[PDB]
Amino acid sequence: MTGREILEKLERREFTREVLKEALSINDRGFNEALFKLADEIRRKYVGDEVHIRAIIEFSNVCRKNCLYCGLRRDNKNLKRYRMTPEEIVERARLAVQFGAKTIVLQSGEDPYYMPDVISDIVKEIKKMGVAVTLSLGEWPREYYEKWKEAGADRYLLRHETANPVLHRKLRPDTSFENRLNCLLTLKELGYETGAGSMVGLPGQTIDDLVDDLLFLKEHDFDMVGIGPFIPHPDTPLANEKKGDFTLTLKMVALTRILLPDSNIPATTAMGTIVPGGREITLRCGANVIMPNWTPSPYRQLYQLYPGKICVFEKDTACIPCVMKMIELLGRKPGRDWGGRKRVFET
Ligand SMILES: C[C@H](CCC(=O)NCCC[N+](C)(C)CCCS(=O)(=O)[O-])[C@H]1CC[C@H]2[C@@H]3[C@H](O)C[C@@H]4C[C@H](O)CC[C@]4(C)[C@H]3C[C@H](O)[C@]12C
Ligand SMILES: C[C@H](CCC(=O)NCCC[N+](C)(C)CCCS(=O)(=O)[O-])[C@H]1CC[C@H]2[C@@H]3[C@H](O)C[C@@H]4C[C@H](O)CC[C@]4(C)[C@H]3C[C@H](O)[C@]12C
Ligand SMILES: C[C@H]1O[C@@H](n2cnc3c(N)ncnc32)[C@H](O)[C@@H]1O
Ligand code: MET
Ligand code: SF4
Ligand code: FES
Ligand SMILES: [C-]#N
Ligand SMILES: [Fe+2]
Ligand SMILES: [S]
Ligand SMILES: [S]
Repeated sequence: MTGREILEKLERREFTREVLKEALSINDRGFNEALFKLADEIRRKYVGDEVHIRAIIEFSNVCRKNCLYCGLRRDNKNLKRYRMTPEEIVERARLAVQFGAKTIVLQSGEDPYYMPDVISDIVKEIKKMGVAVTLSLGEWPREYYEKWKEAGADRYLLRHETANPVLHRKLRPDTSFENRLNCLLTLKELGYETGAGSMVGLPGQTIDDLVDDLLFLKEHDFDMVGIGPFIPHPDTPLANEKKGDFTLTLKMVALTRILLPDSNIPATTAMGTIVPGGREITLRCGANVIMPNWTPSPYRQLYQLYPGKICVFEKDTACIPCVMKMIELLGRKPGRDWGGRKRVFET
């Protein structure tokens, strides 16, 4: 199909595998810009001009897993490990609420020390502040996810990473795509707003894999989708692999918006890392959420999922005002409420 025919089918919501594979395989600049324009317009029509701010506190870099791409993998001995205390986490969350954050995201390595009861206590304290709480702690038993929901957690971010089960198992040797999906379905059944999403440009990943990632996200109708390029980390087995391509990752964001028009889609930190200004571009091609770093020094510099992570050298209250300025220079508006998904039911 020509690029014009693909766009026509995308505008008519004819989301066949062939259409998605062709959209990802055409590299014509005119096609790409029309695709970005379509996703930008779909975003504006369904989710409006508000860009929702989710303040992230990366509260521990301890991890029991050994994912091949991740700088926090347990075999990396070239890393100072840290754990914030529950009081530090709660008071850091309070400072973010004082700065205007309406969602607090708690993210960590899979660190058993807090699980499940310390997390529940922290969540209860933060919920007293009248904000949304999102957890991103990895794979844990249903009993833990249930305790955290009863403590008040609203959302859970568990990126599916890759929908190809063979690749998933080789990159995440402790677990499987089957377990990852089971976790996501459990999270949805418990009432969380649930976030999935993948990396783009993983070693061995093909365009057919990316199409499957899109169809996976569409199949389960996730409330949030977090997408970013793979960035190789020197202290991992993938150190010598190529980084993911920014334009291809941006096309995945755009297609995700076109497929899931009312979903919440961040312009991820990784997008800001591989290309200067990458998050701002992504907010104009389908994304509607930004997640400023609210981890305090001296820990912020130690949460090294991939190298070059932006925000590391800024003062540690800098990132919320920075994204507020970003939203204004983009001609967008701050989110007024918690920014939960607002479903538009269609046909
Ligand atoms: C800012 C630059 C270059 C200026 C430009 O191409 N803008 C057209 C008007 C030209 N001007 C009126 C400024 C000069 C005319 C008088 S003059 O005689 O001086 O030429 C333009 C050129 C291509 C544009 C992107 C693409 O679309 C894809 C995508 C569409 C989304 O929806 C919004 C995001 C995104 C990334 C766009 C952003 C931005 O928009 C770009 C970079
Ligand atoms: C934390 C300290 C001390 C006072 C305090 O503890 N203040 C709690 C405010 C709680 N809220 C944010 C919920 C109020 C929102 C009311 S509002 O009318 O905005 O809806 C206060 C004093 C001055 C406040 C900044 C400035 O003002 C400029 C700017 C306004 C933006 O907008 C939000 C970001 C920013 C940087 C502000 C952040 C923060 O707040 C500051 C630092
Ligand atoms: C928290 C999210 O960080 C992403 N993540 C982890 N390691 C990398 C990397 N090297 N490059 C890009 N993204 C990564 C995963 O998608 C993970 O779920
Ligand atoms: C720090 S990676 C994100 C949180 C969790 N460890 C996961 O892999 O899903
Ligand atoms: S991706 Fe998450 S689970 Fe895997 S090593 Fe990194 S922190 Fe641990
Ligand atoms: S959030 Fe923008 S540079 Fe830190
Ligand atoms: C992540 N943003
Ligand atoms: Fe993220
Ligand atoms: S930042
Ligand atoms: S920013």
